[PDB]
Amino acid sequence: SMEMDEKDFAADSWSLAVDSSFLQQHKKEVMKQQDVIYELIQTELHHVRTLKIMTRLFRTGMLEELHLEPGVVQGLFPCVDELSDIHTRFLSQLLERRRQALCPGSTRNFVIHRLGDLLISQFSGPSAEQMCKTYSEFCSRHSKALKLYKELYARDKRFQQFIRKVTRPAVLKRHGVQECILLVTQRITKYPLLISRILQHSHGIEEERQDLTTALGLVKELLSNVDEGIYQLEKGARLQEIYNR
Amino acid sequence: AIRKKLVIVGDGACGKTCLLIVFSKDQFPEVYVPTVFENYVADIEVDGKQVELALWDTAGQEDYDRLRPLSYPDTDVILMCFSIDSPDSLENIPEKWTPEVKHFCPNVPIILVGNKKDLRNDEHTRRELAKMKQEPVKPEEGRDMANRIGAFGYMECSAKTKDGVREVFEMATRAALQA
Repeated sequence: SMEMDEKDFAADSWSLAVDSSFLQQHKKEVMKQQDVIYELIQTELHHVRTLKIMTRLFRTGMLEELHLEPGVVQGLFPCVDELSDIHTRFLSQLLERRRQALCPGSTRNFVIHRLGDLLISQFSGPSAEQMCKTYSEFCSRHSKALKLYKELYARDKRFQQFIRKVTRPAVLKRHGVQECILLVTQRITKYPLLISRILQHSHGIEEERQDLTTALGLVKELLSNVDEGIYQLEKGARLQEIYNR
Repeated sequence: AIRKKLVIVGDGACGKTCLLIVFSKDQFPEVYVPTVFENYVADIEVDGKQVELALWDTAGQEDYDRLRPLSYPDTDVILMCFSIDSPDSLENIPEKWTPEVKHFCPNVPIILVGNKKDLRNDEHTRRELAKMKQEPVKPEEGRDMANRIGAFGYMECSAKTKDGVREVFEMATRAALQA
């Protein structure tokens, strides 16, 4: 993450991020809504950071430092550029909605009133089709990636040294290779939880309640489609084992 | 410090996410309780042994039978959770959660955890359950379920008060270390 955004989302809640004199101007129900929206954006920032660890620290480091066989790095990090593009774009839209909502003279005091429309856009049309295609592919390659990682770590000294080197810093404690893969697979199933709780605190404007209801249904449609489109790939699986599925 | 992996499973109502949050902060949040849990690596020393225990939630995956099993690879210990305020959450343990965990995590120890133990003697809880001809889960009902499902053990805790939470994770660490 970049420092501006890290600082903007350093606090444990929206109510602790904003100035206390600003907080005091709002009703409790608005504070509750804003706290959950803040969690959505904060966790999206962290998800994009997970993807940057995967692309920049691991994938690109392996290509630059190690002599792995063709196709190995793609097998460890399936679809990571596509995933980075999807979520970096989504993050950009969330952060621009925040920035537009800032009070003049402030870099921290805002209220987001119109999130539902942004979520409808993300989870419909071409962007939703791309999310579905990319997660169906990634999640079907998940087992294969973990098994390839374990094999290389156990057998290739320079690979082991590389991993131990770049994962030594304390700030990588939660973000080894396998941990990053599972964080990414689990991201998509976080969205209904977050959206439903935003919706619980968004009844004051009926247009907003309606838009978040529509968004929640689109997100669940995406997840159902991804779930039905997964079949785990296995290195060395024979045709007979597949057609006897 | 050796690395081990913990996964928590159970119904949405079981309080799994809250349990992970409270353990990882050593604190019930005073201002905002998070909706979601990403992951965490806890430094635990149990019986003189140092472990890095990676923590994972399955919240949000309960409806998605092909996504959810992606959480299970290389698990060292399972927390299988129900809420003491929800007999329904206990009834779902033996024939929904247990066969899935035994399939994807063979020979992995299971600790059955009764969450929300503070609500066993809560008057609101008792009134609400009585209307469905129910009452809070009794300790013997918890133990008997754990026995039946082949659990490593049975434990209770309260994320709200923090009572019992440390002990659950220390025991999970011990279970993960067993050969």
